[PDB]
Amino acid sequence: PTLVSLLEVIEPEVLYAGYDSSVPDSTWRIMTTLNMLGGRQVIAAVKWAKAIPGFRNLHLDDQMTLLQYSWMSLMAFALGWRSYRQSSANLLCFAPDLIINEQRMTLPDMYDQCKHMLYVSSELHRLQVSYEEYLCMKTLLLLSSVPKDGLKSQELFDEIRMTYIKELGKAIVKREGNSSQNWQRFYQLTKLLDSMHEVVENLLNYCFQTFLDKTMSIEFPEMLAEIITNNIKKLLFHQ
Ligand SMILES: CC#C[C@]1(O)CC[C@H]2[C@@H]3CCC4=CC(=O)CCC4=C3[C@@H](c3ccc(N(C)C)cc3)C[C@@]21C
Repeated sequence: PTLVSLLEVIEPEVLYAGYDSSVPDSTWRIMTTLNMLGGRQVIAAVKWAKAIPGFRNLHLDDQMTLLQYSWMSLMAFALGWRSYRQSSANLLCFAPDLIINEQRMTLPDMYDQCKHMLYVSSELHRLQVSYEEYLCMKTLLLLSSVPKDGLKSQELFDEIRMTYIKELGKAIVKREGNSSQNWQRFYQLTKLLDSMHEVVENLLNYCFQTFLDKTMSIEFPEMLAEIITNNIKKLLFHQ
């Protein structure tokens, strides 16, 4: 079996959000629903990553560090892919039952958040990215940041990232070109991967949880310790 065929088989199914359209939309209802769906997608990202060949032989500390640094990137990228594929990049397709149409986008705070995710979709559309390219690109997002002080098994990590870079290469060559166009396309796709760092930067500035949510989650002694208690190398193909 080829390596991309194995990526295809472990690719997560698309989850429903459990949003009901029988109530008028509100920003609260959508964000609340997205909170639940986002937790579920993280669980599915971990399960996917744990079956990535190479990656899965890193110590768990390395695997968990990589996931910590990349889960938002992976979810925004797959969101981008879904939106491109289901709606030709017209609409943000969080889930088959939760699509942000032109009207939901005028809801308070929707445009500002969504415009960053719609950028991913529109780039996949502009570049006409193939499914095999997408699978390899998405694995590379898992391997796109490391601790400043290095992983436990940095040498293995290097080997694994290089094998998925070469896999991306093989997906571009299959899709097509007469030499100049393979390298142009490699340039373009690796620029998109780089730009995912900036997408995630914007997306991290949004509200994770409220005070009510925080209060219900934690016992007071533990929150106290947190209060008393008051680095990352972004791997770039291009400077
Ligand atoms: C509209 C909107 C919006 C956002 O606030 C910004 C990016 C969304 C994120 C992208 C990546 C993402 C892709 C999806 O498929 C919707 C799920 C999703 C989200 C949302 C989310 C909510 C909670 C978490 N936690 C608790 C693990 C993770 C993701 C909502 C995000 C943060």
